[PDB]
Amino acid sequence: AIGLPSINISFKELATTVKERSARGIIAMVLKDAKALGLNEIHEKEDIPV
Amino acid sequence: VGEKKYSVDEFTSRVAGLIAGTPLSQSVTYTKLSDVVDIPKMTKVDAESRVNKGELILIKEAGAIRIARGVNSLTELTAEKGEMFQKIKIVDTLDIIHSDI
Amino acid sequence: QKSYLKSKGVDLSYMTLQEIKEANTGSKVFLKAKIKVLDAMEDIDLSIEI
Amino acid sequence: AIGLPSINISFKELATTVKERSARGIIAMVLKDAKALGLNEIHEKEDIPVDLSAENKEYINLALMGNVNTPNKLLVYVIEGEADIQTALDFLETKEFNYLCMPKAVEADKTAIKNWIIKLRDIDKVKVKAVLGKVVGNHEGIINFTTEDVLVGEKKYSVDEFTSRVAGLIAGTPLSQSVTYTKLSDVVDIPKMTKVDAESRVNKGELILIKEAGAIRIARGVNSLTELTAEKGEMFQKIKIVDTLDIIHSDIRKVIIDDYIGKVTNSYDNKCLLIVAIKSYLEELEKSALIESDSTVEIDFEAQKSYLKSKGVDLSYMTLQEIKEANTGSKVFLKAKIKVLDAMEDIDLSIEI
Amino acid sequence: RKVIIDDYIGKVTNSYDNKCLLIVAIKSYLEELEKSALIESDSTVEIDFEA
Repeated sequence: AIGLPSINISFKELATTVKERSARGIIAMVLKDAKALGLNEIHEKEDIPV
Repeated sequence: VGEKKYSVDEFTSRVAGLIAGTPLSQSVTYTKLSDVVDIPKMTKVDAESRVNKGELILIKEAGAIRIARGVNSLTELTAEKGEMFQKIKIVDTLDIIHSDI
Repeated sequence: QKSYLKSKGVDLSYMTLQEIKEANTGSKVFLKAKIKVLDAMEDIDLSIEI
Repeated sequence: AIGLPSINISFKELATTVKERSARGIIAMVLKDAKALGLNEIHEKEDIPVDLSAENKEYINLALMGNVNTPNKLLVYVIEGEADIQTALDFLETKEFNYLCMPKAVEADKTAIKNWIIKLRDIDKVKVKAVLGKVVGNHEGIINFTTEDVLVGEKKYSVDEFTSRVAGLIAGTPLSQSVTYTKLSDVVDIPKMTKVDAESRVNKGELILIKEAGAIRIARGVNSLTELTAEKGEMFQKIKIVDTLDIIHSDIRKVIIDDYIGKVTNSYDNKCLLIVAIKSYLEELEKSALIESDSTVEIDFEAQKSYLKSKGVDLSYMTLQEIKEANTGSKVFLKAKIKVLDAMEDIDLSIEI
Repeated sequence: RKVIIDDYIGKVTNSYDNKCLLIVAIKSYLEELEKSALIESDSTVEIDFEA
């Protein structure tokens, strides 16, 4: 199928590629409490549930 | 053209004169006509449809009104008839080669 | 040329390719050629990388 | 005779010429509705007849999307609610296809489809396959997929309905790749099932959907074959092997019928030429990495000896080489050996500290 | 395990060339770990003949 001629301009950014490995250095802690049941997702040291 | 309405048949004379005017080196694709000032408005997808039909139509793009990718009228492609036969420039140069030889 | 010679029933089995080419063919003349037709630029693709 | 002196110039453009064999990836979809009766010949995914039911349109949408590529061709048939099985089978016999499914089927419908497939693949020598919601067949051409309470698009999908998407996914993938561990982003929930009993289910010849690692992935797409006879192979109950064998069968049958039947005499030289052509086709198939190039084709000496002894002539005087060159009448006998490749599925790695 | 399950499962045919490519990939990963200086420099990975 013949299409009407056109000009196309593509903008792309070259990205350095490092294959992603299994994350190491993570900690999972389990505790029993009556508040905020389930996971708390404390990614940052500063933020703590009250 | 010139504060006047023209049918397609009447303007085919101007189209043929334009086609014959151009040299063999350059193609009629994307050539502007300063004489025409207005054409009924029509969407681009419809123009793609008509071009797919083999129909040669006048399109509006950029600053000036121009013909878009003049193609031969045939739409059915056989095994012997290649894709390149569908272009006006190719068939024209083949015809002149045939005549000269 | 081979087809035309065969159509007249000649025995071309033992003649060389060059011999077949040099063989007499009567009034008929057969030729072959190949050429490529150029075309004006229609579609342009340009990709720039940041 | 004589003509006027005539000179002509021929304008010809060379085109890429590749002999076109049986088309793969086609899906024959059959369903029942009161609107748009007959085949719907949906060549393109986007365009769908509007009068079709929304539910059946949604099932068509599942069929349309593919795991690797969109299926090359789709053929959707609509039949009246009564006598759902007769003319569907008639049209299937009429026109070639690869895969099939029944979103709405009764148990008798499933049994009829299975029996018809078993009859056809042997009597008609036509290789077809289909996907059914719940079967216990032992044939290679029948696929038993069974996963309960499939939840896709916040909708409760029964085991029989999702088989349309299963068939579309199977047909979408190319021959070289396999369906094992293929992730379906659309599927979001599956009833929990223990690993050992799911493995037992897979051992039953049954195809099930299982979850592991980050996504939901198919577990070793295999046929419904359960009992292994001496003649048939353990590798038969794999899908990819059956698919490539069917492709080879169809291509060779088409080539033979179109070219070598009734057009040339039966002699030793013609047999050699036919062997060379078959070997060339196998070499062509080799470059697609489907099979190995070590395959050889040769005259089956045992069959020729059986034919001659059936005739009753005494072959003691003739030399062993002469027997192969002996006249065989209308019959032609050939023998070949090949090896079918597969995708890597089991890997064992040991490291020494 | 993650690399193998993501890349080379059910997508590439079992053949000697594919096995060589897999060996190359594993050796490249081991070289990367060598750059991290966790393991020794010289490592050899090859197809097992006994099994």
